[PDB]
Amino acid sequence: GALTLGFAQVGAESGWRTANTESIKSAAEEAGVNLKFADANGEQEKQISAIRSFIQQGVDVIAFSPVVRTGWDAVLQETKNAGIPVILTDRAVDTQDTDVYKTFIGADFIEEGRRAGQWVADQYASATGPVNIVQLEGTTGADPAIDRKTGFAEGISKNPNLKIVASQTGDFTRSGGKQVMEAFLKSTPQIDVVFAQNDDMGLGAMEAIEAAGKKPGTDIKIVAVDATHDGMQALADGKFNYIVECNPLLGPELMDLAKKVAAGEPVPERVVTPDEAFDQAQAKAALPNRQYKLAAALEHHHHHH
Ligand SMILES: OC[C@@H](O)[C@@H]1O[C@@H](O)[C@H](O)[C@H]1O
Ligand SMILES: [Zn+2]
Ligand SMILES: [Zn+2]
Ligand SMILES: [Zn+2]
Ligand SMILES: [Zn+2]
Ligand SMILES: [Zn+2]
Ligand SMILES: [Zn+2]
Ligand SMILES: [Zn+2]
Ligand SMILES: [Zn+2]
Ligand SMILES: [Zn+2]
Repeated sequence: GALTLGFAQVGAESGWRTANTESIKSAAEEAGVNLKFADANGEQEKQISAIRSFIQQGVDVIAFSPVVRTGWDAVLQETKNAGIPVILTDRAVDTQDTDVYKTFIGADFIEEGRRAGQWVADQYASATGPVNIVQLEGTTGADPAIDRKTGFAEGISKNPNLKIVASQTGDFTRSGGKQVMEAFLKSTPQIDVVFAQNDDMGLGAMEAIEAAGKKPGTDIKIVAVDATHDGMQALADGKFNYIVECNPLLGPELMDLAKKVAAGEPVPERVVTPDEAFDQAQAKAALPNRQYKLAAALEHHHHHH
């Protein structure tokens, strides 16, 4: 007889996601929250069905990661009508209604993108010729994909030699990143750098660079967002060049907010998780007690009131 939480996950498309799923499950047990976890498997209709199912179960609070910004109108009005508060985690919505969710816990995707773009720009400062950028876009319609594109675009904007000569969705998967990169290796001859919006896509792209007998991290540079275990290991080994952290360990704050919310306590409208970036040497030093350092970084989150 404790707080009942219903979480509707996107799927398990990346390492970041699988880390997030573990953080949400583990944090619920330690907080003593009755979690009703649901895996949509990368399809919005199954997140919608899961949200509708949580109302019929009579849960105290609902939380989910909006796979894509649009198509939640009705489900959020059903929750507002049912009186179940809503918390958005790691992805935002595009809603035409007033007070449909309590707060959004996530990172500043535009700055994750800007920081990545400004690194490419800082590296190719003395370039006397053009520098060819390739871009592996995340799931079409997802809040981080749009924002990271817009951000990266701005970081690049202050250097005319940088040109995104190609850009295409890789669905935030390793397989998806491989396909699009092998397809780019055909269509584009000169590729200086690839900007993966999720290091799983950049890992698939790294396999495709190796498969086409080219040295990733030397011949073609890779810069990605997330800083997963595998992503961070590649950077530490020299296969990647720059990584911008997106912290998956929301579990603990998601519970704290779920309890505050459920008891009618005001919570800030935004909870922005921090970010940092690593070159190769930094990746080496950052790998050791990683999950402790990440949990420490989240306690330094900030609000927008
Ligand atoms: O907040 C970001 C999160 O929603 C994104 O989802 C994951 O697909 C991807 O790796 C990650 O960047
Ligand atoms: Zn576990
Ligand atoms: Zn409406
Ligand atoms: Zn308001
Ligand atoms: Zn956004
Ligand atoms: Zn691992
Ligand atoms: Zn960190
Ligand atoms: Zn706080
Ligand atoms: Zn505050
Ligand atoms: Zn801020």
